[PDB]
Amino acid sequence: GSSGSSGTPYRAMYQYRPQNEDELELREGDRVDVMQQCDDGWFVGVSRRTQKFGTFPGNYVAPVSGPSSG
Repeated sequence: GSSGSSGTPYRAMYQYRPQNEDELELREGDRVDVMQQCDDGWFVGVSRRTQKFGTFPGNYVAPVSGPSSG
């Protein structure tokens, strides 16, 4: 009995190597669930492999959703 988490679908263009639990690991061709967008550009969401939450370099992932309206 609680609200759910709504995020945007993404894809890890390349594999990432997080040197801290805080950072979320990524794999070339992996689905990512972005939640918030960092000013600099980074993204903060959850992975689809380890179901973990953290921060990763958006430069490695990309918006698979496609052409959306905002």
